[PDB]
Amino acid sequence: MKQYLELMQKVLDEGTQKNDRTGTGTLSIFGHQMRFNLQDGFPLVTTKRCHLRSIIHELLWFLQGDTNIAYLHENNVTIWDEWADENGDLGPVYGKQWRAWPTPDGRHIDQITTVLNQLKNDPDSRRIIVSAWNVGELDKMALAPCHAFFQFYVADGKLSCQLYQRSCDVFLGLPFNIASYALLVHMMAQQCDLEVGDFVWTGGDTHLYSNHMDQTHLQLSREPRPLPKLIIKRKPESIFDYRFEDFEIEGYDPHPGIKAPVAI
Amino acid sequence: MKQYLELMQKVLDEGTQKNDRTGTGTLSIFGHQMRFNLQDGFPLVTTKRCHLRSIIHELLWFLQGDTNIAYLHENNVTIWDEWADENGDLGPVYGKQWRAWPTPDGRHIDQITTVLNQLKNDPDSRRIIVSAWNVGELDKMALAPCHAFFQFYVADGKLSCQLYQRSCDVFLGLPFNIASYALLVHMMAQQCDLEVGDFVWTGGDTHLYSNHMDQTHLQLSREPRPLPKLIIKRKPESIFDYRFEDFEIEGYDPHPGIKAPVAI
Ligand SMILES: [N]C1=NC2=C(C(=O)[N]1)N([C]1F[C@@]13=[C]N([C]1[C][C]([O])[C]([C]OP([O])([O])=O)O1)C(=O)[N]C3=O)[C]([C][N]C1=[C][C]=C(C(=O)[N][C]([C][C]C([O])=O)C([O])=O)[C]=[C]1)[C][N]2
Ligand SMILES: [N]C1=NC2=C(C(=O)[N]1)N([C]1F[C@@]13=[C]N([C]1[C][C]([O])[C]([C]OP([O])([O])=O)O1)C(=O)[N]C3=O)[C]([C][N]C1=[C][C]=C(C(=O)[N][C]([C][C]C([O])=O)C([O])=O)[C]=[C]1)[C][N]2
Repeated sequence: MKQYLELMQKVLDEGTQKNDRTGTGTLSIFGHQMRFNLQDGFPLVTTKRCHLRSIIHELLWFLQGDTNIAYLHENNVTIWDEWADENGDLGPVYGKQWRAWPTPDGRHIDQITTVLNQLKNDPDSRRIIVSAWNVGELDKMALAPCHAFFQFYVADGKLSCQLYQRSCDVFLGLPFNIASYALLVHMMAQQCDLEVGDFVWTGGDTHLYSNHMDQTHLQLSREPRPLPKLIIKRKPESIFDYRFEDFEIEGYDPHPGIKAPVAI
Repeated sequence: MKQYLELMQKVLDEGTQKNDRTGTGTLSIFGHQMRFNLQDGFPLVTTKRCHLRSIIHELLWFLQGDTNIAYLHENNVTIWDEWADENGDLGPVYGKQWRAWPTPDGRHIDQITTVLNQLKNDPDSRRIIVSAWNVGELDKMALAPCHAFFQFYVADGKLSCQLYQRSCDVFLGLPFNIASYALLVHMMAQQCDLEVGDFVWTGGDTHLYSNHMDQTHLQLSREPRPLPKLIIKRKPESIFDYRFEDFEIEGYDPHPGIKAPVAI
């Protein structure tokens, strides 16, 4: 996609070499913002084939409040394997904060349901937020939330959302994050009877791993094809009732896939 | 400042009329990003005179972990008056989350001290964050955090910071937020022996109240003067030991102040 290849190039032209947790080394920029009008198409990268099955199920997994990779495995999704414990546990990552943020006073907050209530009763609210950065539980998570806080906004009968992604692997991670969030906006909007607006992505440390340079030059030489169209076939009773089979991505014709190693 | 007047104009040209909590009405845009290189000057608005005494003390107040407006009053700062309870309490707003985020398990996390430790021992970390959005305590805060999550970044021996501000009153609020955060970056960098890099501001619902339109046209007609220079006179032993008198803003010569009513 135009904006994504423009991010890649900018990392190439402006990133400074940085050491990283994984010991891999990256080219890094701090602070970037891009916007996707969802009415133009489903922002799924076309310059490389993206694994939709993985993107969809990770989202559905988050929405169930699950942190065990079992449901993923059941579905042949193996992207969270390197971080899971002996039992397939990741700790209180995404799903748990989204669906049951534990309170000092021993309560559990379902931020997703809170959001639905605000979108249905107070659409102009400037406080419609979901946060996965629960400071009192970071020590228990296998990985700190990469996509860590997002805000919804309604204007003109359209639903928009902004994500703050603190750390972004541009090659592997980004294509997934973008589609994933675009998907959630489409789901929330159907549930709330709104049209989709914009997906605004904001990044903190946005980087290219050093062992993804060939993969990058490769992709940078391909021309973006037209964005597909997302079709949601049925309207579940709740945000918690979508099924993989309810989604249809129409006219996705990507260039071929590019393998790249994941940094652990 | 150039970037700030450009934001104001864009709100004017592109904002859609929106109802708001306060019942005032605004012109609103969703998603905006601006960057300030701190080496160019202290980003204090010049097209209107800003009250530095208020900006400085609010910051020092946050750093003490205080949520009672008493210290402010002692110092002739009255900007938090409309929201304080009978006792001058605001609830667990900013200072409390920054210095003592209460954990499910009954612990208190000092995110500020955690940050210092990460900047001194792991500068390349992509997890140096302070969050005031404690979901389990929003119901107790007088106002939900407007500036709600910020991230630090080190590259090339320079310290950068990105703020996610969920809601922004462009006229009253922004000039204060910008200077405030620029100030904290200068303080952290002195404590860590780094040079200042960039201040990246990212906004969610960025708006102009409807009863600030005259004030806006007025300011928009003034030409920005040169940015002042911040001088920090001494190096306290800790981030918690700065005093008002330790800061000097050199060459601040603003156009005159513009009064505008605050929306409650
Ligand atoms: N390196 C890495 N790691 C990880 C990831 C990535 O992406 N990369 N992921 C993701 F949560 C997340 C994060 N991120 C990143 C950022 C950084 O770089 C990291 C972290 O670190 P710190 O240090 O900062 O903390 O990470 C991002 O970006 N985002 C987000 O969200 C996870 C996992 N996931 C995944 C993986 C992998 C994949 C692949 O490979 N894919 C492929 C295929 C498909 C199949 O399955 O086959 C393609 O695409 O091709 C995906 C996903 C965690 N970790
Ligand atoms: N309206 C309003 N309110 C408030 C404020 C403002 O600004 N405005 N502040 C600020 F925390 C904060 C917030 N913000 C805002 C956003 C919105 O609009 C609001 C909230 O709502 P929601 O609904 O969203 O929740 O708010 C922002 O922006 N930011 C931030 O941070 C506070 C208080 N503060 C203040 C006030 C006032 C002032 C003034 O007036 N100043 C003047 C003067 C000085 C002396 O003092 O004189 C000038 O500047 O001229 C300041 C500050 C809270 N609330």
